[PDB]
Amino acid sequence: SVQPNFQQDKFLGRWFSAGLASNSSWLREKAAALSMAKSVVAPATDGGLNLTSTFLRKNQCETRTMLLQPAGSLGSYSYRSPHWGSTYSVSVVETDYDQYALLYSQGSKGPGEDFRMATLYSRTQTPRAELKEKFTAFCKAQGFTEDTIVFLPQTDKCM
Repeated sequence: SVQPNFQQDKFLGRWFSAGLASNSSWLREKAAALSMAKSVVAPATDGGLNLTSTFLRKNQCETRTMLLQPAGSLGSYSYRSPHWGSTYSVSVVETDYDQYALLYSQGSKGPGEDFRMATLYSRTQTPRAELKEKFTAFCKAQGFTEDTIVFLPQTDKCM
């Protein structure tokens, strides 16, 4: 499932990782200890996206980039991780480009095949309560129970 008529150029730029739901208890545990700073979406050489995430981990600013390679429908991508020995489908399911994006990721190959994650991205680091409600509803409709939905800690550091 992808955002209809997806316009990759409008999806570019600065976003904030406001929320997460996943069926990985491990990932939820780790993510709740990270304080999110800012994320940047930039066009990649292969026609996909480079996603750069900046966050505070144990009082240290860290930034990590991920390559999202194009995968069929516009707005759908694949992420290859030799560390997880797996490939993941990453899709922009719903976005208005200028305020929010709801992403859904799932394993497509390898041991990580059963992995599932929904992500809320916002153009402000402090999104409206109605957007948080939208994300909660989206997560539940994707099969995530309430207690697997995480609104992530945020930081002013690392900007």
